[PDB]
Amino acid sequence: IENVEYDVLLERFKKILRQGGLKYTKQREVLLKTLYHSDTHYTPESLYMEIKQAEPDNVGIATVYRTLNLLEEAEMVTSISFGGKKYELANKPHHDHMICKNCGKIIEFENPIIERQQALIAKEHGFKLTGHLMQLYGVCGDCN
Amino acid sequence: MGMLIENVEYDVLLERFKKILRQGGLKYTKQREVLLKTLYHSDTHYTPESLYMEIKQAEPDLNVGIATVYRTLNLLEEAEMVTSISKKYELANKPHHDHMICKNCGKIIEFENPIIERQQALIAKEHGFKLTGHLMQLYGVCGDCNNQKAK
Ligand SMILES: [Zn+2]
Ligand SMILES: [Zn+2]
Repeated sequence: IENVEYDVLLERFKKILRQGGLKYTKQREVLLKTLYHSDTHYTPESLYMEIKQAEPDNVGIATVYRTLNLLEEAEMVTSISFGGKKYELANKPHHDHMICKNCGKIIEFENPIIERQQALIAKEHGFKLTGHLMQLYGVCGDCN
Repeated sequence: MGMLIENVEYDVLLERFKKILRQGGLKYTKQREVLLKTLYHSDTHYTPESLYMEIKQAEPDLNVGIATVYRTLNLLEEAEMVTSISKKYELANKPHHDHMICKNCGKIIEFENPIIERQQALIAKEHGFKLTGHLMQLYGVCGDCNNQKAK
């Protein structure tokens, strides 16, 4: 079972870097991995001090600050100021999708009874729910 | 339909097909890719001949050969990605659970929820679709990881 959200994020980060003439270095890999895996919301300073403590490889604060800006610009992370900006992964609300296997037709939908059961499932297992992915597959009326 | 949604279950199938080919020392070619794509995007239970003829009609530029059609089907059958009768083939579409993933430690919880299942059947009926499958992943942070740095 692969984590689709993480796989998507990692490919998008690499796509952006290839487009900017930049390499997927071990510094950049640990930065994205830290922001995805940690449940602490970092400032550029605390992200830089955290990676210093976990990986004295590198990595300087300039590299941290440029990588956060590339991520925010791409809307892969969101920042919030309050008095150093704190960052977290973007979890923009999105619709779910049903896809016709035969013609590729895509129908968007959102269902509040499903939404409510998804929060209940997280809660039954002690999880804090942060995102979801839900696709339905079938054959549309015109293809059938 | 103006929207780019990657079909996750199809990508999982293609990755498994790539794994099989690499195991059998075969290159992942456009000819082999179009065969898996035809099996998935159709309800027909093809035979090697009818699958050859369908690809010839739909993608004549690729010139997919009959030897490649049999060889690929035999490879997919040995891997249990397809089942056959007498031969006529059907892609395996085995029941599966839904999964919840901790973003920090990566632990996975498998689950099924009957309320969600019923809503999925109603959604499909409301749009005149015949439901054949689904995929649902929930993302979150487990009780061991909550407010913790990266494990
Ligand atoms: Zn259709
Ligand atoms: Zn965890």
